Amino acid sequence: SVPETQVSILDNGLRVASEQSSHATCTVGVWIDAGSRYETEKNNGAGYFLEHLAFKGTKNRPGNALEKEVESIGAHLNAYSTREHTAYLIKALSKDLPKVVELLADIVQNSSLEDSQIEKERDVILREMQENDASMQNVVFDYLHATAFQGTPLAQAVEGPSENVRRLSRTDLTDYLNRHYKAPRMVLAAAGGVEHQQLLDLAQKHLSSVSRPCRFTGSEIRHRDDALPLAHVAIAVEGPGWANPDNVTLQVANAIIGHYLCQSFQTFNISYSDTGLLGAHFVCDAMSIDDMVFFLQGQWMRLCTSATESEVTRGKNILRNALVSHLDGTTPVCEDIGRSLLTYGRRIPLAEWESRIQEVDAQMLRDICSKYFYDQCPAVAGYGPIEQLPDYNRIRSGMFWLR
Amino acid sequence: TFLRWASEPEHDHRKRMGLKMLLMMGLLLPLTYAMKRHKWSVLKSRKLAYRPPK
Repeated sequence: SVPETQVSILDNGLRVASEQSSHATCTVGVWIDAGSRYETEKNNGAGYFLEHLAFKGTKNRPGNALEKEVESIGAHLNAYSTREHTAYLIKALSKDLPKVVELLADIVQNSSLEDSQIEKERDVILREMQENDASMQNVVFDYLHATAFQGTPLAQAVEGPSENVRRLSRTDLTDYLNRHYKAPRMVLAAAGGVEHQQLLDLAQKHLSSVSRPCRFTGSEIRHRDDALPLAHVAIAVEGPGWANPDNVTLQVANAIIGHYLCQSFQTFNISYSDTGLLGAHFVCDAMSIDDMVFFLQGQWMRLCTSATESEVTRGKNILRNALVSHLDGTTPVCEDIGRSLLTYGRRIPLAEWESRIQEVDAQMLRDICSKYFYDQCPAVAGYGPIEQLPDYNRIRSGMFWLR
Repeated sequence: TFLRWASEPEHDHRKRMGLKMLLMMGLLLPLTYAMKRHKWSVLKSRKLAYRPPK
């Protein structure tokens, strides 16, 4: 009896979905199908820099008076950008539902990009990037994306290269804004104490104006810097995509893999439009580097060859307990709702997820794992003291067993 | 010819072994070279770049 997420797309193309909950606090967001994948290397940081500029004032609400409004009701304002999606979300009370929607309308259209601000946000972005290098796992995952999707718009980062950041102007931004902010590529998602008819009327009142070959590459990239205390290594293979159901099975396998040797093991299934990265990013000391790998590759081949029913049942329980991702909290659900409408075109209910989980057994798990892991060329990204990290022949030979 | 045969009764048999050896080496040398160049292509394409943090 999962609460349905009623959806009401506009003629402009603005899908308006919402799910009501007891919480008297509601989270409302706008999702846009626009990321670094839609950028063409001349505007590689346009989405990030617009995400910085989007809260610095609009035409109707000039400057900090705008954020004074979102202080006045005590609401929280957040935004994020990925390689495929951009989100602007507000967590507020239920009774403040209209003005929040109106605020979101300004943020998506009628936004004002001040030239003064552009220089200030350039120094912010430039500096952050100049210090972003500090976060290793971000460096390793960016390296993995670059070496796995070389020559494609999926290699380039969300932030872009410092070059573009410095070389960006209002008009360029205006373009990205006027090009990738179309109404049919937009979802107004609401979760929590909201009524769907009131939210649909508010979307009709404001926001009714919005205008109406991906390739994986196996490659060894190695950023060696021996002064760092720890090494971060990510190994991935090509993922299926958003719409392919065996993702669910792969999620179970990821669960079964879990994390057993050197510290900081983990597993990811990053999905983009009919592509993705499925793999693991461990981080460790000089010696463990290899074994962990060796360790890690063995587990993958075990999931390709010797999966039993007990670990499959454990992975199914871990995945179901992971449906808590949906939970009931306004934010997470809203977020989930946001993607559902952008990626699948519909909100998949938790009962359908439970059905797709319970149809997974050990035989189809090792079949799908052999389809996606066995004898595949991986993408490897290492950063730190990575001399004992094995080169591409040893990893590629560890991607299969002679028995 | 006879004395020659005497001094090497296996002259004929050998030359047959040598013909089979030439055919087998003509089959096997480019294939082993191709396997070596597969397993050495990885490095032979490796591109190094120096990026001092500067």
